[PDB]
Amino acid sequence: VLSDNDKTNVKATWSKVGDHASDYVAEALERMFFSFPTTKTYFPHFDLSHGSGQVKGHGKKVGEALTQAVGHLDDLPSALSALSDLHAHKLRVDPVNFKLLSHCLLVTLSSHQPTEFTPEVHASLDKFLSNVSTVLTSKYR
Amino acid sequence: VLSDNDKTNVKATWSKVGDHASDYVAEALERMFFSFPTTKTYFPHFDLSHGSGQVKGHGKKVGEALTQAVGHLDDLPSALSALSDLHAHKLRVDPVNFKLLSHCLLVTLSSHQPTEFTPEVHASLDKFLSNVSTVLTSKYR
Amino acid sequence: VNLTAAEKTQVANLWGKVNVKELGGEALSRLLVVYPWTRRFFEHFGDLSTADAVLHNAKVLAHGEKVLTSFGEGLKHLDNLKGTFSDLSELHCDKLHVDPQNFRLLGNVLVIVLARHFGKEFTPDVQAAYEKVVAGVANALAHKYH
Amino acid sequence: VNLTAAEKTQVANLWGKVNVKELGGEALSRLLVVYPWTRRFFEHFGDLSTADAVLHNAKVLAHGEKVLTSFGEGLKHLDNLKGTFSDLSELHCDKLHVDPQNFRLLGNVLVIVLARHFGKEFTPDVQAAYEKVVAGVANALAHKYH
Ligand code: HEM
Ligand code: HEM
Ligand code: HEM
Ligand code: HEM
Repeated sequence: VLSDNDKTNVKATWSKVGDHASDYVAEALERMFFSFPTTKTYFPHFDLSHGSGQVKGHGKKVGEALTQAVGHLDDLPSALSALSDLHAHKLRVDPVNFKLLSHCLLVTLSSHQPTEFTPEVHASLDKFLSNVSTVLTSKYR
Repeated sequence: VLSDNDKTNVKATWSKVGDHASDYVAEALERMFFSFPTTKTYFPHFDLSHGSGQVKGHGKKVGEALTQAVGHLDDLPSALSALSDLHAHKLRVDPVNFKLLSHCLLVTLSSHQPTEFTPEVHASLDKFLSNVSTVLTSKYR
Repeated sequence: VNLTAAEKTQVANLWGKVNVKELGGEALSRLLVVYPWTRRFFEHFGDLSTADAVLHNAKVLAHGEKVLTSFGEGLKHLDNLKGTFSDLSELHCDKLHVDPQNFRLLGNVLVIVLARHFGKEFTPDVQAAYEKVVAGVANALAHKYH
Repeated sequence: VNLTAAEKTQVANLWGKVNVKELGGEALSRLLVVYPWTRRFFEHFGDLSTADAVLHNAKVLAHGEKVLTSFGEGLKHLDNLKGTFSDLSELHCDKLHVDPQNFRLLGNVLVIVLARHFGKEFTPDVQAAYEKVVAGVANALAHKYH
């Protein structure tokens, strides 16, 4: 579980993202697909071009899951259990790809909220996204 | 925490290593220093040549810690807490290096106990060494 | 790759004793058992649902022989791994989009398999030579990503 | 590195607006804050005991300007990163023994720093170009390990 200081920073940052969560996560997914084209092969069923309704819809869902995580930092395994089964068992997502999406979430937050994105906030958000990624890949134990 | 099946495999394998633990870990450390010379810089105070008393002594200590871990699979954070502080806070060991030592432990076990080192035993031991490594680097949260 | 002359002969001597059918099936099946996400690339080989399914999969075992035969082509061309693996880099990067971290994992499993079969013969010095070789093969296969 | 012509001009245009003193201190200090084991290599720069110590360390901040100046030398020689970084690869690999994974982490932090300063200008297309560049610089700096 995240340290107290990191939990505080993550909840502060997420509160400042506010209603921009779905737009920012959709942008993070676009950044991942553009920068790391290997990741596109998990979404052959989507239109991945800019302005994609499927990517926008998906960003909203992923943003909702991250909002749930920020509310359940002490029980991420249970809060995310169905998503862990989806990503590790059904989809077999390569663990490297969670790093790529986490990096693109940090790029997106840094670009949109530069004053808020201090080195300490960066460190706490990196730890939050690592902990979410660890839970989503837990089947690989 | 490791799954039941993995705990069983790890305790079976460690029991078969038995009194060879100190010799096998010392060999794993030698394999790491020979194969991955970047790791030698954490031990400038040791003679790292073959037959080193310091490497042999160290292998015994690391083997003892692994034996403790195999006995405390449900509370690795507490069982290894002083070692976590040593490796992440005092020594600042790069997380990549735990992968290198874990791989060299698997090479050493596979070489010495080939019949015992099945694909399922390999998978369970890889997960055990990942979980020990995660606890030892937990300060990097 | 920069192998000493002593390491070049260690590498070539051990490889001369390798059963590429037995050890290549073993290496690829261990990759899919130990790092299960790699099964995503082989779903068209049939049942990969459990480790026991992977270990009995005739296509996975046959494919592993192809992979070790290709590693042996690397060993013959240590001065030109990039060219030796050019076509295969295009396949894995441009067609299959395998993340190149996985190439390192398969090299890890190959070293473990060699240790299992060679025992005391796979000394720390012989391992270190193979570690240089599998790093160079991985880097070469990743070239089309660079 | 293979940049399109459009990506070559995006990279060069953004770099023309970079304050290498401000962003280079920021990048190196963020590496040491976010990935604390990297402090091991800089212990001789004085107090690195806390993030606040890292962020106020005059030597860490000055050193970061050197690092970004060297990245800018890469940008001038995208066709020959290996040669441009040869000497620095020897230093980091042969003298300092920095694990090359860390080169990728510093590139990650540089992309984040560019995004912070350039905002809406650091579009997904401009990021993708920089991702190719920092991957190529990392691979080049790691060459003496190969
Ligand atoms: C922070 C990391 C992630 C989170 C929180 C996240 C969350 C989610 C959520 C909430 C869903 C929808 C689940 C449902 O409809 O029941 C989903 C689906 C999916 N995710 Fe992720 N995910 C993450 C990382 C990744 C990565 C790294 C990849 C691959 C590069 C990935 C690939 C997929 C795919 C292919 C689907 C199914 C998409 C569809 O058919 O609509 N996810 N994820
Ligand atoms: C499974 C992983 C590891 C375990 C279980 C382990 C365990 C231990 C133990 C038991 C000690 C002695 C502690 C004491 O004397 O109080 C120790 C010390 C030390 N370890 Fe590790 N370690 C691991 C990985 C690593 C790695 C990957 C490195 C660096 C490559 C490392 C570098 C060191 C160093 C430099 C010392 C102090 C040595 C001395 O001065 O005698 N350890 N470790
Ligand atoms: C890094 C060492 C590797 C070597 C030397 C290697 C070698 C080869 C070779 C020789 C082929 C057959 C080429 C042909 O028929 O034209 C092949 C195909 C393939 N490789 Fe690899 N490979 C490596 C790693 C991997 C990894 C790590 C993965 C996935 C996790 C992978 C996935 C595949 C797939 C999916 C095929 C095509 C299978 C099919 O025929 O449908 N390879 N590889
Ligand atoms: C990958 C991108 C990097 C670039 C372009 C880079 C660039 C440079 C440059 C230009 C120097 C000064 C060279 C000289 O004075 O001759 C240097 C020194 C150094 N670099 Fe890096 N570096 C990189 C990554 C890293 C990483 C990731 C680390 C450690 C985690 C590191 C640790 C050092 C150290 C310890 C020095 C010597 C400091 C001293 O003067 O005592 N470098 N680097």
